[PDB]
Amino acid sequence: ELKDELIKIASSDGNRLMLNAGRGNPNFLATTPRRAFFRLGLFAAAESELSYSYMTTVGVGGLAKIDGIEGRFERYIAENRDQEGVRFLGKSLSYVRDQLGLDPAAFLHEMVDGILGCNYPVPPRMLNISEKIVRQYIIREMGADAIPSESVNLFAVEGGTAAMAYIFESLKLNGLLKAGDKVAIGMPVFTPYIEIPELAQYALEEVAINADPSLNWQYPDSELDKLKDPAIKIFFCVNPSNPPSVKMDQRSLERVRNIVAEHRPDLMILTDDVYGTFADDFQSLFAICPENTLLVYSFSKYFGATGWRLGVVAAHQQNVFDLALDKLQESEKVALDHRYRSLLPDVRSLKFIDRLVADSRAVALNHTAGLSTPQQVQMALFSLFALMDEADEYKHTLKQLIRRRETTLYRELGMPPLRDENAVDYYTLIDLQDVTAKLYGEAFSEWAVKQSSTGDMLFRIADETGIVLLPGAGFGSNRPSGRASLANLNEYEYAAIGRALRKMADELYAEYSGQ
Amino acid sequence: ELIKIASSDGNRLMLNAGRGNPNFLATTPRRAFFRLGLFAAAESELSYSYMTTVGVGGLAKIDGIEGRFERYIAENRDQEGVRFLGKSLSYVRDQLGLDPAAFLHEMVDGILGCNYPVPPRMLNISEKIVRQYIIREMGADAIPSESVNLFAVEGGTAAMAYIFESLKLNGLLKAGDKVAIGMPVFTPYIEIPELAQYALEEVAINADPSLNWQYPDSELDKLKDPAIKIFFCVNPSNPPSVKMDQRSLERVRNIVAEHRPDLMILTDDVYGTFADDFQSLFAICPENTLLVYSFSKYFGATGWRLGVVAAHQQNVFDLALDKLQESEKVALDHRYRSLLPDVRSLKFIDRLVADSRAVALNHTAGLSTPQQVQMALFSLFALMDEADEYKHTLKQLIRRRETTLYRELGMPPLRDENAVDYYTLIDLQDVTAKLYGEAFSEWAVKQSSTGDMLFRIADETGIVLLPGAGFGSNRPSGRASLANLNEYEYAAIGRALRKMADELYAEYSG
Amino acid sequence: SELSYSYMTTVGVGGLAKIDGIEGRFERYIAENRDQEGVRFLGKSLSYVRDQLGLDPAAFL
Amino acid sequence: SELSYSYMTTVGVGGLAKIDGIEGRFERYIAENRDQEGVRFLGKSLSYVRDQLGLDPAAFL
Amino acid sequence: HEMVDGILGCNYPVPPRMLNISEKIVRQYIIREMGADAIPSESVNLFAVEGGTAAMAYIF
Amino acid sequence: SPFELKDELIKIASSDGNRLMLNAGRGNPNFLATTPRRAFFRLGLFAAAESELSYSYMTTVGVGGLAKIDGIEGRFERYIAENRDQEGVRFLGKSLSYVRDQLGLDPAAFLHEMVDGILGCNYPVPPRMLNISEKIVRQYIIREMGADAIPSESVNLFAVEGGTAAMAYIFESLKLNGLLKAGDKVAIGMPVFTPYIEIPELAQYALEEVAINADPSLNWQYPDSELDKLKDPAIKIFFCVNPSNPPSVKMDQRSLERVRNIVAEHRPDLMILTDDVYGTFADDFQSLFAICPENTLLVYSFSKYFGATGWRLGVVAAHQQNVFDLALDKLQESEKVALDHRYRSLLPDVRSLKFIDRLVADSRAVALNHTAGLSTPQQVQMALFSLFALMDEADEYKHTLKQLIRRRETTLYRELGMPPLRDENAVDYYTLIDLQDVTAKLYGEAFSEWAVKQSSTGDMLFRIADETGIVLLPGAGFGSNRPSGRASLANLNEYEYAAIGRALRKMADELYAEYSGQAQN
Ligand SMILES: *Cc1c(COP(=O)(O)O)cnc(C)c1O
Ligand SMILES: *Cc1c(COP(=O)(O)O)cnc(C)c1O
Ligand SMILES: *Cc1c(COP(=O)(O)O)cnc(C)c1O
Ligand SMILES: *Cc1c(COP(=O)(O)O)cnc(C)c1O
Repeated sequence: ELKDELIKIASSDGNRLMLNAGRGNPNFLATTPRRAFFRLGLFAAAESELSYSYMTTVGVGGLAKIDGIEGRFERYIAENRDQEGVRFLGKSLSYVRDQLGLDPAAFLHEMVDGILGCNYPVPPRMLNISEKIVRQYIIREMGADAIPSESVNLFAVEGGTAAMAYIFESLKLNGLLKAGDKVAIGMPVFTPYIEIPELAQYALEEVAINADPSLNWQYPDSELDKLKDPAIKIFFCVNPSNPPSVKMDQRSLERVRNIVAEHRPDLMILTDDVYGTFADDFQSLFAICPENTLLVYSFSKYFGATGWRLGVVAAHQQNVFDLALDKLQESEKVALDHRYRSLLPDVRSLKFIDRLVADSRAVALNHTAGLSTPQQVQMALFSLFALMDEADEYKHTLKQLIRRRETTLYRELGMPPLRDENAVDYYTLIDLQDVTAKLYGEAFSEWAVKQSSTGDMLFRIADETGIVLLPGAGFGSNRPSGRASLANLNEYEYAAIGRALRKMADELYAEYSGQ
Repeated sequence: ELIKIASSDGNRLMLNAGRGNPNFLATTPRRAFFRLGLFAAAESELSYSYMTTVGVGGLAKIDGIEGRFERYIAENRDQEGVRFLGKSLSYVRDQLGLDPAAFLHEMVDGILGCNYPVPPRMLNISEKIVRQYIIREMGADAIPSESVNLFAVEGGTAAMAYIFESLKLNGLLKAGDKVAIGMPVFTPYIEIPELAQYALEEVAINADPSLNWQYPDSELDKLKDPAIKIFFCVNPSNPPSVKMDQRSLERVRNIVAEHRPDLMILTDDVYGTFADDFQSLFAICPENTLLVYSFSKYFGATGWRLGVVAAHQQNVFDLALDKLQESEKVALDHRYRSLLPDVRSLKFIDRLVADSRAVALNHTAGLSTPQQVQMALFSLFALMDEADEYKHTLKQLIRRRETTLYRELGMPPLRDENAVDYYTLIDLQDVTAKLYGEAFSEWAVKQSSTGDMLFRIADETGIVLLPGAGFGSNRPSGRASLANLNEYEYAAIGRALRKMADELYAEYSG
Repeated sequence: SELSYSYMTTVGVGGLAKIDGIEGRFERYIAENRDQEGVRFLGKSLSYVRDQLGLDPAAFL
Repeated sequence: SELSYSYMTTVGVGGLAKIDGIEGRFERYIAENRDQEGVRFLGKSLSYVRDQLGLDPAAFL
Repeated sequence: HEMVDGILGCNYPVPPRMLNISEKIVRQYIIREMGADAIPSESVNLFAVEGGTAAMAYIF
Repeated sequence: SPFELKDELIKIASSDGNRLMLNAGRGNPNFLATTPRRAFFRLGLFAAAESELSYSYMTTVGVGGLAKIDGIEGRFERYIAENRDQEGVRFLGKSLSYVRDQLGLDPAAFLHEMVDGILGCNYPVPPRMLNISEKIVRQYIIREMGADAIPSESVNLFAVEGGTAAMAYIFESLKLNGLLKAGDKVAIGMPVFTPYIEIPELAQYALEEVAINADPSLNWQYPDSELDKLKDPAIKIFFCVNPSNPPSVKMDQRSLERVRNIVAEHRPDLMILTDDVYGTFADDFQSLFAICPENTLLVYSFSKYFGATGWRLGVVAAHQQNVFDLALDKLQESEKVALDHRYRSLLPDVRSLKFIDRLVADSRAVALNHTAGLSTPQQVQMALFSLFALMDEADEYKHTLKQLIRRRETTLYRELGMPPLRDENAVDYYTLIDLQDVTAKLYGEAFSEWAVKQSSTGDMLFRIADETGIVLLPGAGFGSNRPSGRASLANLNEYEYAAIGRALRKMADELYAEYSGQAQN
């Protein structure tokens, strides 16, 4: 509720994004894979222009010809060696042809025809080579070191935002989730993911799997164990988490692996892993229980591409969603036979991830559904950018940047809180007791806590810096605390938040020092 | 049989979705996009404060943007795209009178795709630009630009998908309801409404071939039935490919203003610009019409997935909304509770957006900012081409293609002011009549069959035409698109069709 | 002038020079052309008018 | 400095640089020389001074 | 190749009546400007000659 | 069969690289150092201009004279200034400074050797190795062998055409100088590739090989007991490839110190002949040449590390004071007189002719010694590869290559339980794919053991050669009883490694399937 008055004191689209959707829009962006996208376009347009047969000054192209594409492409690569984006395009060619072993002419054609976006995505679910390019990036950054590439299929959608909207709808229409079914949600999570299941169109009952502060926001075993209840149809999780911003740990990952393995082989897991790369040796639920999990991976935060709206829905070639589909009643299966009659002859063989594509645009419009070709191409380039960066220079650069900002934030707050291996810190929690105790001791700590309120703290900082933090969610109001993103502000702004919260601390301390 | 005889991507798009994919595309606004981006990138690289070789950037600053943008333009006068961007700044700053720095930062930030679209229905300066183009091309020459709002979506495909779902959701279309579809129309549109998701009853408004595929008054009049809650139209039409004439437009404006002021119109005018002096049902009855305009066919931008849902500030979808039972009002109030305090004030165009992403994610919904920027730029291109040079170039390409197509079939059918002809109807009777007489005309039709013809043509050239539909199968006929093949391909289609005609005439002769 | 023409044409039509940002553009022009005596003169006269006469440079330009 | 000298001399004399329009002229200089190391450095230092330290960009330049 | 070999003038014209692709390119132009929108491009054969002057000489 | 499976294997899969692995037991790198090569070609252009500067008549023909050393630094620096924007050129310029400022050598002299050298217009002088290239290449060598205690003036090199020509040269030389005679006992670190096994066992030499078998359960390190087998005075020469091929590991500190005592307190007359081509691929390599500089003849190749197999660049290193010369000091007057008449045309006190210089003389039938040595352009390309590794202080090139190898290792073991645990003595230019270890990782030790009996190296390599086109090196070295194959992580691309892995996982799921059926019975 303090949210309404916070926005008033401080107004900026960013601050709103944080309070309305609960995300920090990044102030950083992968430039190289973008420059290449643009250079690939200039070359693409030339390829277009080569095919227009008439004399006009108006500016019309024909479709790029696949014949002799390598030769022209290479000629392009050579004449522009001093342009950042062209060198990348070139290496990228090598990687796809040489390391992945796909057809180079076909790769070039998919990329050129794609960024011209003069053709409907085909197949609808995701372009042929891009899927294979993007899936190798996914597996890797998800920690799926054992899953064979061919066993993983992707559906390219418009951000993780379109993902959740498409999944929940498909789960309802396909009777894999009905009103009354219990949904286990790893909490805390941001509001949008609490609201969706509660909507009247879904009417699902949620079961909190609560993260524990004492465990650095890991889900204790007793908590995970709740999934044993066979009534829980699915486990909705955001990992690494937002707001806590920590990745689930080993214990937690085996815990679930076992529950699924020995008690709930039928359970559906739905995990959102956008912050994965910001973690250290991330391993996704998808990697631990691939056959039971639907992955939603967005390129949004890692590449500073929120505006691009790029994400994928990944599913194992063999999974429980299709299983649950066969376990449906003849009567339900007969009605779905009508629903997808047009997609193909044997609807009982239509895999769930293909139903996601069909359902996203009413089905009758399948052949023209799918994420835009130019969008997919930019996705394919982000993927390549990561894969070819063997030393992880880009990843390290961002992680040291989050750290520099953290260093600046707590400079006057008693340095950052101790960081362990499960830490991500895309959002960092500024707790008043912990800051005061690190500055003036645990006595003053317990007394300062009682003297203020989250709103108090937030309002004051919002008033002295214009920056509005996110109230501390996760451990019973007992604790004054806010959350900041270490990805959306610049250093002097993190200096100001911390300078302000010191002054408040020096004041809280002056009071305590005179009785 | 004839199902694989011909296999390809174009052949499948036509057979599987009644669409001809254009083999032309507007390149200046595209070259401008990529050029815009290069510049955008430099802007990003200016805000990165650390020594690196990794390839990182911050966000472009708006402060000093025009100045730096002018240097970029001055520096590259010699690149087609740069010239256009520069001209487009003047059009926006000078003719639309918008803020120049704001326009530029929206475009730079917009194409770097580094922020969520805000607002979600459509970036601000882009909507004012695109609606300016919409109004012009839809011939809505009397509507005040400000009464028109657009929702930026992923082609006509997301729109139809969005609208129907939002109409069910808000009870503006309930089961048992009647939907007047303008026929013939391609398959996907007969399907959506017959999906059990909605369960409505279709009411065909049949175009008349004797009328040159125009909707006869008796048929338009069917619309008077108050059981018809919505008129579903693709205009210009597909497969007929003609534009409703004035008599028609007018006939309907009437049925609305004098019998059905409650009627809902859903019109898809993606082919508008290929018609001669197009006027859309949204221009005739702005308060009763949801327009759906796709950029796909005209700029040859199918892969880009760019379109808009336009709605008049004051319209019947919102009026209808204020007429539901409190029962339904209270349930909607709960649905969109997270969106705003007074849910009863939420305009229907805005519910589309929210319903497009399960409501709870409305804050992050909307079309990608890079797409929207490409859209603004396609719009700017048309808008700045006062002489319609582009339009003419395409219109003559279509005709050129038609001439080559019919060279050996009696020459293309008589043109009409309502002809668009993005799809052309190759009728067997009319072609043998022009070639050998009314007498052979009649014998030949009875002699052959639509499947038979499509085969001879397919088996011989590999292209498979759409079966001529819309007038009692007694007429063997097929439709080809004059937009997706090069001349020698149409030459082959006709060569094979005349080969057939000859053999049937050899017979008659005997 | 051509900077203010808003339409697409090959005929050769310009619009009215805008004062806004004129210094920056003129200054860019002077730099890009330091080897043409005419430009070396335009730049110094901008200094005279603004620096010695105390007048307004954007107006002068 | 040369932009601040008002008279025609061939002796090489300049005047005090002006703080007006300075970010813009500096930005043309940078873009105009991205291939000269020291220069890319200068560009980034402005961002560092303007973006991370939050100090006045034109006063800095 | 027909145009590169041809502008070099290094081979005798083959076939003698007229080069292959030029004949096809030229007849397309001849049917357009002579207004023969009913005649199929492949029903027309051309004999490349040195101006109308050469044309009449040969024909008579 | 070992010598029969090889021939049939060569059939199922033909590819130049596959044959190389089978016919030479070598893995030809698909990576190569470009900066030193561009540096080279561009020095070539500078040098051609330096040559044209000296031709005195008019022509269009394209003739040039010898390059003049006078004023060469000025011109070189002009050339360099005028080309800062080309990669190799930047490189060239710094190397001049490395040679000048860090090695303290004469710059005009350095440049002239490089210019004159790459033009190949003079006979190598001295034949053994060009003066400055020798002092450069040895700095590289000393560093990369971990010979961190051996003053440089003490090491000499003989530029030869790869470690392939170094061996042919060294065995014949040992023979002709009587340091190695028929039936002499030559000890060989094992396992080792077939070539180094056939040579000493040739009728020309007829020596007796004494296996110094490596121990699988020891990660292929040689156990004290096997090493100690060198105290036998009947053993005249310890022949060894380190880091090993195919075990692909470097002898640890223990094994190195072992041999150290064996030479100080028991065998000071022992002759060590070590091939250390894969040294740079190991973590902190130290060569036996580092450990016993005067008992060793180091044969170092530039092929694998720089991706120069086709350049054929190699050096033979020997300490000034070494046991090959002592041994020639100890020959009977009788034999020394026979030598005096072989190397007479070379020098007056043929008894002073050092062994390493006999290496040169011998290679070209003595009479031709003044026109012997590696080609000047090759020695120059050799000096440029050396400068390159020496100037790269952070070892980026080396890290890049190690990381490439590890990447290929991960792609390969992806469906096999991950690569086996690495050591500190691990090089892995070649990696061992052991069916017992894989099956054990995937399905446990119980299965592991049943598998090893159910299969064969023959079985394994054929499934893989069939399914992927890749033919592996039969796993050699243990109580055979272990189906296993070797691959090089240096001669294929990722998707091929994945192909190999995929094939093997299939094979183990298949065995496990049979094993599962049987157990549940
Ligand atoms: C920021 C964020 C995303 C991004 O979603 P996109 O719609 O792909 O931009 C997804 N989930 C969570 C938990 C986030 O914090
Ligand atoms: C070609 C076409 C469109 C465009 O489809 P998008 O989803 O916008 O690509 C729309 N409607 C009809 C009737 C068409 O034939
Ligand atoms: C000018 C003219 C020509 C041209 O003759 P060429 O021989 O082809 O130059 C032909 N016919 C007529 C009647 C003319 O007036
Ligand atoms: C590859 C290899 C060589 C290199 O031989 P060169 O003739 O120098 O190319 C030498 N020894 C072994 C152990 C090898 O594996």
